[PDB]
Amino acid sequence: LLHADTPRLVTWDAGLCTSFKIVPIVPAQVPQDVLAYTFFTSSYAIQSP
Amino acid sequence: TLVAQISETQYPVDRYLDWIPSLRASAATAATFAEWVNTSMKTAFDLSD
Amino acid sequence: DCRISFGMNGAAPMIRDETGMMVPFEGNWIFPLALWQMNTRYFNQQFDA
Amino acid sequence: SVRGANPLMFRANVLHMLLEFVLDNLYLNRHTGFSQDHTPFTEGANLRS
Repeated sequence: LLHADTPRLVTWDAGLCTSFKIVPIVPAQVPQDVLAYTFFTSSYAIQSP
Repeated sequence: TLVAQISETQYPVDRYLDWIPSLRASAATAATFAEWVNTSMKTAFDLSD
Repeated sequence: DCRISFGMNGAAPMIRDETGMMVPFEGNWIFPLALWQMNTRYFNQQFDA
Repeated sequence: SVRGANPLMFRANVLHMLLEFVLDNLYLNRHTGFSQDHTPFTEGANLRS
């Protein structure tokens, strides 16, 4: 009654707001017989979203 | 007169060098450019303040 | 949006013209320099030969 | 069983899950600081950091 724990209601965020993430479930086959590896962009170390 | 050449501004400047490619400089880019101009003029006129 | 697709089974590879058409690797093209700057690695592996 | 759950309580569990979801996503959004794009991938856009 004489003093109650004041809540903390003003807090800040710095990263990007999000709650859903995309995760790989099965690895691809970047070396294969039909299509040469120079086709794919993983062979060039390109960063994809 | 110089900063009006590498950014969008209402100042009438007669706009000579346009065949040379460039990007629309933002505040920070134009600020770095203006700093180089400043230090160059100070060096030329032998100033330190 | 220049995009390459490997021609399979002997067909030549094609590239995505600005008007939507796909064209082989021959003739006379017109690039902006920004394309080659964006894909300096993937382009020369395809074009140098 | 460590791998079993009572089906007659999925609703209560999901209500608690949604409550914790909302309670977790209660933050404000900081303004960090941007940076001009020095490459030709975008039209000189300003990017977060």
